[PDB]
Amino acid sequence: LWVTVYYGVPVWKDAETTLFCASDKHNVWATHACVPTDQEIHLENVTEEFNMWKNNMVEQMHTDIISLWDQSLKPCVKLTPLCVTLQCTNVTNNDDMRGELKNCSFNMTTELRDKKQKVYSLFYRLDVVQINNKEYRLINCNTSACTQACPKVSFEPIPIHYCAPAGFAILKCKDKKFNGTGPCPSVSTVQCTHGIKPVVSTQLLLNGSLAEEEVMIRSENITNNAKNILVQFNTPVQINCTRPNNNTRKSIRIGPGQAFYATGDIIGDIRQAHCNVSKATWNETLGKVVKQLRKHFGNNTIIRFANSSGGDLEVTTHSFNCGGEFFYCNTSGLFNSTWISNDSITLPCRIKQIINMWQRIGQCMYAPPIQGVIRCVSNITGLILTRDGSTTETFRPGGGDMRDNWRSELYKYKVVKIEPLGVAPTRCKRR
Amino acid sequence: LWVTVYYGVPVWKDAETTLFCASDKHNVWATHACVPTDQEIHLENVTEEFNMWKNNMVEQMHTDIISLWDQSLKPCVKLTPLCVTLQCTNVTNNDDMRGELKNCSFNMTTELRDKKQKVYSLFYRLDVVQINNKEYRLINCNTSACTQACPKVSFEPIPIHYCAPAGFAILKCKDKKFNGTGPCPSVSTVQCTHGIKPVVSTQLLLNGSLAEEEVMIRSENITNNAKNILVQFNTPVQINCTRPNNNTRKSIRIGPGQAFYATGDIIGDIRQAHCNVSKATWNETLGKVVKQLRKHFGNNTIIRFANSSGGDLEVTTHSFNCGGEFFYCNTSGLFNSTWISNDSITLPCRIKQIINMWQRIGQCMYAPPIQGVIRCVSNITGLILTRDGSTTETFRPGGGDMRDNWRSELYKYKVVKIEPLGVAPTRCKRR
Amino acid sequence: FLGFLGAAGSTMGAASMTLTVQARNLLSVWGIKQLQARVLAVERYLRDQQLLGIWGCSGKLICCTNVPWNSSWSNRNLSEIWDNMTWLQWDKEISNYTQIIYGLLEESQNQQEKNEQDLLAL
Amino acid sequence: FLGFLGAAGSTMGAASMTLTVQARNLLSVWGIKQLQARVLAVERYLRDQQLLGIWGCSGKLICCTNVPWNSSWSNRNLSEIWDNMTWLQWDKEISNYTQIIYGLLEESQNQQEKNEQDLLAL
Amino acid sequence: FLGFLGAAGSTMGAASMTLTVQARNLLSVWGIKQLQARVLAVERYLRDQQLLGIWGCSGKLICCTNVPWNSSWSNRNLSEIWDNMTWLQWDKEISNYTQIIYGLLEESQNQQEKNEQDLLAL
Ligand SMILES: *[C@@H]1O[C@H](CO)[C@@H](O[C@@H]2O[C@H](CO)[C@@H](O)[C@H](O)[C@H]2NC(C)=O)[C@H](O)[C@H]1NC(C)=O
Ligand SMILES: *[C@@H]1O[C@H](CO)[C@@H](O[C@@H]2O[C@H](CO)[C@@H](O)[C@H](O)[C@H]2NC(C)=O)[C@H](O)[C@H]1NC(C)=O
Ligand SMILES: *[C@@H]1O[C@H](CO)[C@@H](O[C@@H]2O[C@H](CO)[C@@H](O)[C@H](O)[C@H]2NC(C)=O)[C@H](O)[C@H]1NC(C)=O
Ligand SMILES: *[C@@H]1O[C@H](CO)[C@@H](O[C@@H]2O[C@H](CO)[C@@H](O)[C@H](O)[C@H]2NC(C)=O)[C@H](O)[C@H]1NC(C)=O
Ligand SMILES: *[C@@H]1O[C@H](CO)[C@@H](O[C@@H]2O[C@H](CO)[C@@H](O)[C@H](O)[C@H]2NC(C)=O)[C@H](O)[C@H]1NC(C)=O
Ligand SMILES: *[C@@H]1O[C@H](CO)[C@@H](O[C@@H]2O[C@H](CO)[C@@H](O)[C@H](O)[C@H]2NC(C)=O)[C@H](O)[C@H]1NC(C)=O
Ligand SMILES: *[C@@H]1O[C@H](CO)[C@@H](O[C@@H]2O[C@H](CO)[C@@H](O)[C@H](O)[C@H]2NC(C)=O)[C@H](O)[C@H]1NC(C)=O
Ligand SMILES: *[C@@H]1O[C@H](CO)[C@@H](O[C@@H]2O[C@H](CO)[C@@H](O)[C@H](O)[C@H]2NC(C)=O)[C@H](O)[C@H]1NC(C)=O
Ligand SMILES: *[C@@H]1O[C@H](CO)[C@@H](O)[C@H](O)[C@H]1NC(C)=O
Ligand SMILES: *[C@@H]1O[C@H](CO)[C@@H](O)[C@H](O)[C@H]1NC(C)=O
Ligand SMILES: *[C@@H]1O[C@H](CO)[C@@H](O)[C@H](O)[C@H]1NC(C)=O
Ligand SMILES: *[C@@H]1O[C@H](CO)[C@@H](O)[C@H](O)[C@H]1NC(C)=O
Ligand SMILES: *[C@@H]1O[C@H](CO)[C@@H](O)[C@H](O)[C@H]1NC(C)=O
Ligand SMILES: *[C@@H]1O[C@H](CO)[C@@H](O)[C@H](O)[C@H]1NC(C)=O
Ligand SMILES: *[C@@H]1O[C@H](CO)[C@@H](O)[C@H](O)[C@H]1NC(C)=O
Ligand SMILES: *[C@@H]1O[C@H](CO)[C@@H](O)[C@H](O)[C@H]1NC(C)=O
Ligand SMILES: *[C@@H]1O[C@H](CO)[C@@H](O)[C@H](O)[C@H]1NC(C)=O
Ligand SMILES: *[C@@H]1O[C@H](CO)[C@@H](O)[C@H](O)[C@H]1NC(C)=O
Ligand SMILES: *[C@@H]1O[C@H](CO)[C@@H](O)[C@H](O)[C@H]1NC(C)=O
Ligand SMILES: *[C@@H]1O[C@H](CO)[C@@H](O)[C@H](O)[C@H]1NC(C)=O
Ligand SMILES: *[C@@H]1O[C@H](CO)[C@@H](O)[C@H](O)[C@H]1NC(C)=O
Ligand SMILES: *[C@@H]1O[C@H](CO)[C@@H](O)[C@H](O)[C@H]1NC(C)=O
Ligand SMILES: *[C@@H]1O[C@H](CO)[C@@H](O)[C@H](O)[C@H]1NC(C)=O
Ligand SMILES: *[C@@H]1O[C@H](CO)[C@@H](O)[C@H](O)[C@H]1NC(C)=O
Ligand SMILES: *[C@@H]1O[C@H](CO)[C@@H](O)[C@H](O)[C@H]1NC(C)=O
Ligand SMILES: *[C@@H]1O[C@H](CO)[C@@H](O)[C@H](O)[C@H]1NC(C)=O
Repeated sequence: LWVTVYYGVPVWKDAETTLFCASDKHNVWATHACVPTDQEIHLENVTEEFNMWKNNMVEQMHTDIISLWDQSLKPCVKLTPLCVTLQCTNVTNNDDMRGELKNCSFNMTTELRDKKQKVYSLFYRLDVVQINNKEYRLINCNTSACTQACPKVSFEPIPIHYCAPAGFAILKCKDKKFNGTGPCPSVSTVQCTHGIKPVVSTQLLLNGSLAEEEVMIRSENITNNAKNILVQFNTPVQINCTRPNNNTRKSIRIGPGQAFYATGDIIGDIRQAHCNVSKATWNETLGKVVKQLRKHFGNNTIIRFANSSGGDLEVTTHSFNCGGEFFYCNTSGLFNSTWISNDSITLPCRIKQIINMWQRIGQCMYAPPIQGVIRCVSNITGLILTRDGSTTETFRPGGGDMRDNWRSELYKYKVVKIEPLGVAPTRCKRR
Repeated sequence: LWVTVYYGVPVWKDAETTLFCASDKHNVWATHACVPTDQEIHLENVTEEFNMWKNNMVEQMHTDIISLWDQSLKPCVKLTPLCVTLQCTNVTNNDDMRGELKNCSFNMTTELRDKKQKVYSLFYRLDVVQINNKEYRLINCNTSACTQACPKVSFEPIPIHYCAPAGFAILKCKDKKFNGTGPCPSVSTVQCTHGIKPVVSTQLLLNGSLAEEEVMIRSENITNNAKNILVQFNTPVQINCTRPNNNTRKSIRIGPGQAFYATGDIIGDIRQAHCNVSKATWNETLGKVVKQLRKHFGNNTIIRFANSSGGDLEVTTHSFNCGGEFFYCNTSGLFNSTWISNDSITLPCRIKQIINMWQRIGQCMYAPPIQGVIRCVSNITGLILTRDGSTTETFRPGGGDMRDNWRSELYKYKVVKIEPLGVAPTRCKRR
Repeated sequence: FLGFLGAAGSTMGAASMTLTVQARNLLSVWGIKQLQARVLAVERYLRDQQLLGIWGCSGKLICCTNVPWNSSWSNRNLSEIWDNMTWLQWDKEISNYTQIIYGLLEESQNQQEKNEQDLLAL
Repeated sequence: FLGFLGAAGSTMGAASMTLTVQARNLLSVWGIKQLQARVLAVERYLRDQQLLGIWGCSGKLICCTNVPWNSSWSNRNLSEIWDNMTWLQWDKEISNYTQIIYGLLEESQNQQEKNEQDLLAL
Repeated sequence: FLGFLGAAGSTMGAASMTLTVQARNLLSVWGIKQLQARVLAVERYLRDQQLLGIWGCSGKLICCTNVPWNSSWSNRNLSEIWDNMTWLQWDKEISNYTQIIYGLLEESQNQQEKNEQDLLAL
């Protein structure tokens, strides 16, 4: 027997690499930093071990979604002049949207440096902090200056495909019962992933991909209460947003070529912004979640859903973006039930204009007012739960870390490095 | 017959690629973003098809000339403080240069933040807009802030050679009757192009390359009046500029380390800035243009040259740069004639200091005053005409699109992609 | 010596004398524009060398194969191809038959790779 | 035709007839990141082609060599290697003997280079 | 084992037995610096591999060629070249004639490429 060298053997090792974007009005995650797309090959008898919790695509996508966010905010207005003293009065002076607003008057710079401009705007009470018609100031003014969300770029997520470079392959687990870890009997080599919409949300995985046959529970260590549980639905739960107000965006020229878009007036339906989830559909979806959740804790255990414990408004609420305006919904009527072995649910949502999105300090963003009435149709395709540390297990909604949102889309994918040079014995002998 | 593979065959396809600069006091299109140069090979029996109107070198050179322009303006003064209110009075209070100027007084910042500075400057009436010693303001102040044209970089165009990377070749059409399109009997492979001076001008192709034997008429579709006609002369028409005034540049410290250069005083010859074109030379040059222009419209047709129709001052005038100061000449005495089957022409030129050069909005530039008398010697090596939509054809001067200026220098060049792998039949048989 | 692409107009027989002239000229934010052109030339060159390698033609400017010339690709006789046509004309005639020829050359080599591998064990 | 990595689960004998499929796919915020992914692909490919040339296997996909198979590396017979194992399973078995085999091939060719250099001197 | 460039002071005969050592070390703001050096290392490596290909020396480290030695490049005999001089001393001696030999090797291979090509036509 003699050593014979084979070049091109189908052998791969696990690897971490830089996957390039691909996609098929500018966007935050635009197509100017991506590549046009064009595929899937079934690898029979191949049983690969996946790990959705130590996947580097999740860590890289988090970096890239952040990077495309900042890259899309540099070329537009920085609101340094908006740190002035505000003389704010109430809008209603008495349940409505107008009880959430302060009518703030301030001196603003003009396009001519030596001239001022007495202007006013309606600021949400969540954006103004009192100084001790009282005197207020914008909330993120002692920490940073808010680069205005540029009005011509949309926040709508477009699907992005992460494609492996040459010498690498993306393995896709086609198993329908694959939780997040261990062998996957059915594997495929895709050129690159399905369109992953970077939907940014907390406590609820809006839009995205459904499970195939049954609700899937995915935790790094189900017995550890410090680990989030990524529930994935099989049938989506439709959630409808709204801001009933007919907003009136107003433009203020704060400098040469720079405009500040302000809420000048609010008329129309002044009901508080809310989201509607069907009460029958949500009840049967939690029934499926509970059924798949007793498999890890016992048949006789009591599964109780409570509401978020505490913390920032971005972590205690179903924070999300819808129609360019950022909502923060309570979701305390969604998660309120105890499970023993036409109607709708209305979630009161607050709205903010000053956004510190990626759990960072020092880089805020001022989301300008959206003219008109905002309406919203989304699919709740998952959950992020945390368990409380007795025969009763309490599951509060979780979140905060944006990586668990994209870990729910990149759980089935894996990047490998092709090792095409292999040696093996054969009856050969070089002449 | 058997297939035999030849590597290195002289076969090329049309391609679009990134050609790198090459060149042989900093400049706008400096040598710090180019490569030192070092050539031409005559390809006999090769008849290639060129197309100067769908040439990507023209589209790339436009991007690169713009890119080197902005890259040369970032490191120097931004004139945000120059948006103050100006108290402007007349300079003459009565045909001269002084009737084009306003004597504007304003408060300017000092190098110390808490101190002001009552200064004055002479601003052209084309740069100040009245607000309703009246009150004025700079013209590009509601659209942007004018980054001052940095005083140590010159606007003089230096020749740049666009050189193809490895695997590509630049085909040069050596035919002397080649209009802009179709087969070219004489072709050559140059390492890269002749020195193309990026002279920026409208209605007249100042400096550059002459035709070889006769005036060349070049239009994408000569029967379409919406297409510009690129006339190229065989003998240059010399045009002499001047600003007779002895300007006195004055420096204002608008901040720490930042200086604003202002026209403090104007003395000397106060005749309006003008350009002189020889009346005999221009008449015989239009005679050659008309002779070569009747070939496309008929021998009995009436060729009439009218002046520019209307629009911006950059498009109705022979806009150009000469001696660092930007002129805008009338050229209504140049194009005024009807052609049937020692003296000089003086073109009154205006001058501006606030320049929106590349037909863009939001990026102006303040050209600082040039000390002394400005004198100018250029060659008119071409024209850009537009035809009016009868036995009389009227040809007005055109322009605006800066690409037609460099389309007149890159008409003879073409980039091809070498395909060195070719198969062919032969009596071979591998042993 | 004609130079780079000098024999572009020569007949296919005469243009094959100078295959090494074109072969050596295929290899050699403003920095990125130059830098990305350099990478494009390298990977474009390597894809052609890889194709020659899998046909058993690596390191050869002229390589003879074991694929018979199907007359469907071109029925012109050998005398009117190497002394009358130029390489540019030839490429336009067999442009649509290029990919089917490429597959045959790849299938001819790996057949020889295994046949020689089998015969070498005897 | 199976496709790229299609014979990953196939036996070593069957997966060795599709080496070209894997070989041709090893060569070919979204700026330098995408550009340095191409340069890494070229460098990874070029260092694998360099190894083949050092072992005398340049321009070949199946290269029978002179280094005998030390039974310590793998005591299995040919029947249960080329008809019962896949290349991923085989790579796991000899992952630690890879580097000692690589040195053996490198020196064996270096001996053959001087052996044919001396034979040609006569 | 001496290591990379270890045989730089060794005679030409002794330093030619360590070519694999130097051969494998030729391939492996502030981000373009790293990236542009890598592309230049790949380009330089491919230029020297291309030269070996057009001389008929592809995939070989020692390549005996058909070009005769003129003795106007170096009058020294084999005893005092391969047993006294080192490769650095030798390089400074035929640096003038390097491009003369580089042209003869290319021309000899091209003639040899067709003499073998015309031999297969019989
Ligand atoms: C806008 O600026 C004006 C002054 O330009 C402010 O009016 C002054 O307010 C102070 C009290 O803080 C008085 O002492 C002055 O007499 C006022 N000057 C006037 C009325 O000319 C005004 O309060 C500012 N508005 C804001 C900050 O909203
Ligand atoms: C910026 O100002 C805000 C508002 O004053 C600060 O947040 C407050 O911090 C105090 C002290 O812990 C709390 O009592 C308040 O409830 C906080 N207000 C809000 C709205 O959260 C914040 O700490 C300041 N940041 C910095 C860097 O000084
Ligand atoms: C989830 O997906 C839906 C459907 O794409 C999104 O709703 C669309 O939003 C865009 C932009 O606001 C509108 O132009 C479409 O008309 C909407 N479609 C429907 C059916 O209403 C929704 O915004 C997504 N949810 C997010 C991003 O949180
Ligand atoms: C979210 O909903 C909860 C529940 O409706 C609100 O908080 C509690 O409301 C119940 C009755 O509705 C009271 O008995 C509790 O005292 C409330 N707890 C509080 C106020 O801490 C809550 O106000 C809603 N909004 C938010 C932002 O939590
Ligand atoms: C420069 O600033 C001074 C003030 O610092 C301006 O003078 C004032 O002009 C206003 C009229 O607009 C008067 O009401 C004030 O009494 C003036 N103050 C003085 C004279 O101390 C002056 O007009 C400014 N010059 C400009 C803008 O060119
Ligand atoms: C900036 O100001 C200028 C000057 O007022 C504006 O241009 C004027 O526009 C009006 C309305 O069409 C015309 O009647 C004037 O003749 C224009 N003046 C000049 C000098 O062109 C310009 O539109 C303003 N730009 C913006 C973005 O508001
Ligand atoms: C056309 O070319 C001439 C000749 O190069 C340019 O005139 C020169 O301009 C530079 C810089 O202003 C002077 O230093 C030279 O002395 C000038 N030469 C002559 C003969 O006057 C002219 O500016 C160019 N025309 C343009 C750029 O529009
Ligand atoms: C450019 O020249 C023309 C022609 O000299 C000037 O405009 C016309 O001049 C004639 C007599 O010289 C008058 O009869 C017309 O009424 C003028 N037309 C106008 C003023 O629109 C023109 O003033 C010169 N300058 C510019 C900038 O056009
Ligand atoms: C403004 O509204 C707040 C909260 O709604 C209230 O506490 C305050 O008294 C109001 N100010 C008035 C009515 O002047
Ligand atoms: C996920 O499934 C695999 C295979 O069934 C199993 O080994 C693993 O334990 C599961 N994950 C957890 C956290 O138990
Ligand atoms: C939510 O439901 C309420 C009634 O329960 C209705 O008035 C409101 O319009 C609904 N909003 C949306 C967005 O469906
Ligand atoms: C959401 O809105 C759609 C129409 O946009 C409606 O058909 C559906 O019934 C609504 N569902 C809920 C839960 O409000
Ligand atoms: C959770 O609900 C309780 C009452 O049920 C409330 O006091 C608390 O504020 C809620 N926490 C949230 C919404 O984060
Ligand atoms: C929700 O999902 C359904 C299919 O499950 C789809 O038809 C609908 O358009 C989705 N709604 C969205 C994305 O708003
Ligand atoms: C200033 O000049 C303009 C135009 O030359 C003229 O209309 C105006 O009357 C002048 N102002 C005076 C003389 O005060
Ligand atoms: C330019 O010349 C070619 C060749 O003479 C001719 O075919 C073509 O029609 C000419 N261009 C136009 C616009 O007619
Ligand atoms: C133009 O000609 C006039 C006389 O026609 C003369 O006074 C002036 O100096 C000339 N200017 C130039 C720049 O030649
Ligand atoms: C232009 O100026 C030159 C000298 O600089 C002079 O010789 C020539 O006659 C002038 N021509 C015109 C048309 O003014
Ligand atoms: C063209 O000339 C006419 C008079 O002949 C004039 O009214 C018009 O303003 C001119 N247009 C220009 C110079 O753009
Ligand atoms: C104009 O062209 C002539 C030759 O045609 C040249 O001698 C002269 O220097 C040129 N004038 C310039 C470039 O100003
Ligand atoms: C062009 O053709 C002629 C004969 O038609 C030939 O002599 C000449 O060599 C050819 N050109 C080249 C560059 O080979
Ligand atoms: C040549 O190609 C044709 C297809 O155009 C095919 O039908 C024929 O069988 C081929 N000849 C062979 C394989 O000998
Ligand atoms: C998987 O194994 C079966 C037999 O066990 C074989 O027929 C099949 O070809 C294998 N899969 C692949 C992709 O070769
Ligand atoms: C075979 O491998 C063993 C270690 O596994 C080693 O000790 C022995 O020397 C090797 N034999 C040969 C001939 O290389
Ligand atoms: C240096 O020269 C000595 C003899 O002069 C020799 O033994 C030694 O091997 C040489 N050094 C190297 C690194 O070969
Ligand atoms: C050696 O080179 C010289 C020129 O330096 C040349 O004249 C001579 O012919 C060459 N020797 C042989 C044998 O070719």
